[PDB]
Amino acid sequence: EVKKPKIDE
Amino acid sequence: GTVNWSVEDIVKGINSNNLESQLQATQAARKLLSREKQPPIDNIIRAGLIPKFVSFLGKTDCSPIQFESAWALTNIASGTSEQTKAVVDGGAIPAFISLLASPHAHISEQAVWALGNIAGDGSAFRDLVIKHGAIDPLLALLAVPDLSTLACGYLRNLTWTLSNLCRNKNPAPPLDAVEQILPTLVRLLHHNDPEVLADSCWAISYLTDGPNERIEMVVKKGVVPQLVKLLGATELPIVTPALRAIGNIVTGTDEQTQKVIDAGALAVFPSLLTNPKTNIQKEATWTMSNITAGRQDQIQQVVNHGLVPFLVGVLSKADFKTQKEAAWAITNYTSGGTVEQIVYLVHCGIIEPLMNLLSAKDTKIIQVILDAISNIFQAAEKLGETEKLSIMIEECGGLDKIEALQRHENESVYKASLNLIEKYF
Repeated sequence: EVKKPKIDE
Repeated sequence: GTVNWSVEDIVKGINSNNLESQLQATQAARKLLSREKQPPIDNIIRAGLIPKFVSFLGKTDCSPIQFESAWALTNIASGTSEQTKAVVDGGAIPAFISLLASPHAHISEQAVWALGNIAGDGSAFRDLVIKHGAIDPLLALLAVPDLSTLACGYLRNLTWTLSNLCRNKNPAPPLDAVEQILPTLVRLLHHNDPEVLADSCWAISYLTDGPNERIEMVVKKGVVPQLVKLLGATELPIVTPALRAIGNIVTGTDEQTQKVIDAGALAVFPSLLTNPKTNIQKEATWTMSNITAGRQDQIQQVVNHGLVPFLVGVLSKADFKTQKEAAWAITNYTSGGTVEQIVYLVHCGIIEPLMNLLSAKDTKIIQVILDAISNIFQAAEKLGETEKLSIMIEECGGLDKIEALQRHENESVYKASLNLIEKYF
């Protein structure tokens, strides 16, 4: 996508 | 400890005079912002936290708070334009660019990600990221002898961010930024990871979506063979942007089109034009339309590769939007082709499916088909075969449809139809 959230790490 | 805090608690910690308390509250914020269910971005913004997060980006002595703040800001920047703007307005852009050089890879990567979200908002933030000097440090991260030594997630994030710096129009990215990025992009397009390939192709698709001069910058780097190779990949996330790039390229000059042909692209169209994904078939057919708008010798390569039957196929049966692209491809072929090329088209069976599409409720496709008929009749006039065609059209029910179109609303439609009847029927 154009923007993306970081969900895990 | 840092699970499901209230915004009020986050605020209290962040406003403590205690870096460790601030670190814990920042992590609590990151966890709130990292939840897939309705992350409370606006509440975090409204609490006034962005300036604090930004200041934490600069705490070289406390690398954990740099990371947590970077992640939190990344997720705010991932939202609406207004949310992205709040991050930019807190001074995040220079602070993230400073972090690109961090000795901690997880922090550099987070800053890459955050800048990708900022740039990805639109042309203005893209260009502001560039003006703050992001490109040199980004490219320095990929200045390694072999890309395979980089962690996969990091390389994918870098590729994605670079693709966002190549993205959007009105305006397109600065010419000098594109020239600076392109050599790294060419390298990433040869990398073996499917996600890097996908994003590399998207970047190239963006860079080729523009005037001939922009296409030329890309085509001059010799990427067209690699793009044609990716056009045959098994992964649809690769084929999609590779085909968009190839499609964009053949909107350029006849010479830019010839590079696509010379690279072997036409051999892939039997599969693309029958592809089970509607969008691939549509974009493949659009691509063909712009190849048939070329020179007679390029039309001949289409003929030689056995693609006319595949166009008859799409015209005969496909999603309507694909069928409209096929109509265009035929009108182009008929406008530019030699008599023999146009004869061939009729021998492949173009007439009946063209006629069946005259019943469509789309004015533009009717005009396209009527134009194609005129061109085909013209070729037949030079051969003295107008009657053979008239009969063919009559026998498949075509004359009925053209008669009706004399009673159609659109001026061009009723006129072109009337002319055909008057001239040939």
